[PDB]
Formats: sequence, C-alpha cells, structure tokens
Amino acid sequence: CPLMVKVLDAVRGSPAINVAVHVFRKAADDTWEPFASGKTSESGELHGLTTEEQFVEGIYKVEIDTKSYWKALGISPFHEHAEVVFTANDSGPRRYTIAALLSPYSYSTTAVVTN
Amino acid sequence: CPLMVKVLDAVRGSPAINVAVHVFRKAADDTWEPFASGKTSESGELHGLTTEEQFVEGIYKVEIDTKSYWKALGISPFHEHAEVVFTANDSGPRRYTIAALLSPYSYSTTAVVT
Amino acid sequence: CPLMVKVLDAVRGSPAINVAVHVFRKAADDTWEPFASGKTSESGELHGLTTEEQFVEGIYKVEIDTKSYWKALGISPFHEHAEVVFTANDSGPRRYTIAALLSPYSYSTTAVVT
Amino acid sequence: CPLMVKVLDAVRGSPAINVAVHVFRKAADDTWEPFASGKTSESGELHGLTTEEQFVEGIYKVEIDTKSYWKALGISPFHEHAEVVFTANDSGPRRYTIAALLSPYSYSTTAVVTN
Ligand SMILES: O=C(O)Cc1ccccc1Nc1c(Cl)cccc1Cl
Repeated sequence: CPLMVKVLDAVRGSPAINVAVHVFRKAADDTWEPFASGKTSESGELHGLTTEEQFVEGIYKVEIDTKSYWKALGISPFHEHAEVVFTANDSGPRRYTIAALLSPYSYSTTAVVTN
Repeated sequence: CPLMVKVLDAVRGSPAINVAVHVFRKAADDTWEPFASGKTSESGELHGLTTEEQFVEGIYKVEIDTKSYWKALGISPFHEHAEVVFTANDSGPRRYTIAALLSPYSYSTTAVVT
Repeated sequence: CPLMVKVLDAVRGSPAINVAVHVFRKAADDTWEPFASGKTSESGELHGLTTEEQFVEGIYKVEIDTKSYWKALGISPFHEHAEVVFTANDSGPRRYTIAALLSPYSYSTTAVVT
Repeated sequence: CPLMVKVLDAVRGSPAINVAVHVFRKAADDTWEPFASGKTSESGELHGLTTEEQFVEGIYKVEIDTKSYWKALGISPFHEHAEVVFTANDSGPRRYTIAALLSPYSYSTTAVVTN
C-alpha cells in the first residue's frame, strides 16, 4: 500500500467518511488518465488504491470530492473539490500518505513520505 | 477587484513573493481556458486579475506555481503546484480573496468571501 | 502598529468579527501580565494593540477567545480558546501579524513578520 | 488510551519525532497542575498518556514543545510552543486525538473526538 489518503472533518472533529477520491496519472500526451478511485472508510481513510508494481514514477493527481461531502451535510462549500498534484517515485519507490483537513471554505493538505 | 490572491510562506514567516499564479475558467466544452495570470508582489498579493464585468459566473481554477517558488529557495517541494477550484456564484456584491499558506510538503487554502 | 491580529472563519468563509483578543507579556516572575486587549473589527482585524515604544523584547501570549465566538453562532467548539506564544525579537524594523483561521474543532495560526 | 497526540512536520513531510509534550489539568484554584508528559515516537505519535479512570472531566492543556523541535533542526521557529486547551469528558468519557501540523512560523491543530 504505497498510496494512502486520510480525510478529516474540521467542523465536526471526526474522520470525513464516504468521501469520493479519484486518482489520475499524467499520460504521455499530458492528459490525466484514471488511475484509481474509492471512498474513505469510517476512519476517514482510503487504502488499497494501488500496488507498488503499478505505482510507477510519474505525476499523479489525487482529487477529493469535498463538494459532495459538504452538501450531504447541508453545508454549501466553497471548493468544487480538493486536488493534490505531485511527482511520485522519481527517486525510487516511496510510501505516500496524503492527508486533508476539510472546512467549508478551507482545506489543508499535507504529505507524509516514507521510504 | 473581485478576485484577489494572497500567498504566504510558513517556513520564513513572510509573504510569498514573485509566485506565478494562473487563473482559468471552465469553458463550455469542459476545457480550462486561460483567464488571467500574474505574480504575487512584495506583500505576497496579486491584485487586478480581472474586473467585475469579465468575472462572470462559472467554475474557476486558480493555480499557484508553488514548485518554482520552493526550488528558487533551494528546497525540494512535494506538490507540482497548488490548485483552488471553485464556482463563482455572483449573487450579491462579493469580493473573493483566495489565500494560500505554503510549506514544502503542505499547503492550506481558504477563501474569504465578503 | 508593530502587532496586528487577523482572525478568519473557515466555516462561513468570512472574517471572524467581534472576537475578543487578550495579549499578555511574561513578567520577571514568570507570570502573564495583561498587556493589551480588544475585539476584531468587521474585517476580522485588530489594530492599535500597542506601540513600538511599549512593545519591547519579551515573551508574549496572544489569546483569542474562540469559544465565545462559536457559541454565538450556535456551534459547540472544541477549544477553550486559541493561544499564540512567541518571543518578540526586536532586531530590525519588524511588524508582527498574527493570523488565525478558525473551525469548530480546528484552528491554524501563522505569523507574518515583515 | 483516551488521549492521543500526533505531530507532523510540514517542512520535511514526515512525523515530528521526539517532540516533548506536556499535559496539564486545571485545578480547583485555576492553576495548571502537571497531568502527564512524554515524547512523540518515530511515528510522530504519543500514546499511553493517561487512562480512562484518571482522565476525568475538566479543562486540559496540551503543550507541544515546538521550539526545541525546530532548533534541533537548525531552524529558528516563531512560537515558543503550541498549546491546545479544551474541556474534556464533560458529557461522558470520550477518546481524544489531538493532531498538530508544524511549520516554523505556523501550526495547525485539530481534534478528532470519538465516543
Ligand atoms: O489561507 C489559509 O488557509 C492560510 C492561513 C492559516 C492560518 C491563519 C490564516 C491563514 N490565511 C490568511 C492570511 Cl495569513 C491573511 C489574510 C487572509 C487569510 Cl485567509
């Protein structure tokens, strides 16, 4: 499990559950091709998105559907979604934990990269 | 000045100066067309990106070239850039302030709509 | 105006208005003595807390009454208040801007020293 | 384990290791009495600070010695430390995860409260 996503809710002080996450990889033609997708669990985490074999060097985009999350709670959010774009494994395989803290008009995202 | 961008540096505790910012608007064909661009000033701010006449309802993407900013400081950042995608509602006098706080492996962004 | 405080609301995407702010300075006996206080304005800012003459080197604590702010909006917050403790160095012309972004169960604070 | 602290480093994209944490409880005389202390592990986490029996209702202060952390890395930080003050268990026992993301001139803290 080289790619993990964790989403927290800053309004309720709880994990953000059932948040849709889509991952894309930049193709040779500068196009974003679907790579993997899923929804966060009860712990606000999403595991098993890919494997070390499939997760090759490249530029990846992790899109977190924050808008749908907030609407389901009756709150009108600012962002359409949260996007995290990064180059991965360019110097060998690494483990990536992408964390996002969500608020209706703000979000913070950090990466924890393990070797 | 309905749209303003402010970028701060969390490592040095200062405005993020000369950060390239590109704004795009989603076109009818779901394509991002260039809308405006510029670089943050000494105060880490970018004003005059557009006018109220030109800034119509739609989905906009504010792209902040964070990578180039960090590389210039000798720090290898994590993100390729920071992106803020939102819908400009246009329902009453509204000024949009997009703020971003930058760290090498993290960034936070908030919108101040007044 | 060497010390300024800015408070934003991450839930409503607006400045945090009328937030009580208390500033303390650590005394010789390791006690926090009141230094200045006020409430954020409509722009979520608090200016004129002190002067360069009065703002000498020392350890300061900026306390933001976040609890009262959230309760007034009908939201039960997590924190009793937000505290920012720092050392004013006083080594060259320096203006201190203490910014805080508030959410019911979270807050972020950054210092912009220019 | 009703009280957990997790600290991340936003500059290096890694857990903040060996960060000293001191917890205090407000006494009857409005004084902060030492409650527990420890240092974050390799995963940037601090467990076993207290037990459900000892962690009674009250106002607690979690102090994270961020200054010492940054100085050890050769960076001059802004804050003397990060403090998180909250009322705990006022409506029954809860599990509290106090998370902090650190940068030299900024820090963010969130609480995840479980029942
Ligand atoms: O915008 C963000 O998310 C970064 C951040 C973090 C903590 C405290 C304040 C801020 N942002 C900020 C600042 Cl530094 C100035 C003016 C307006 C805003 Cl929204």
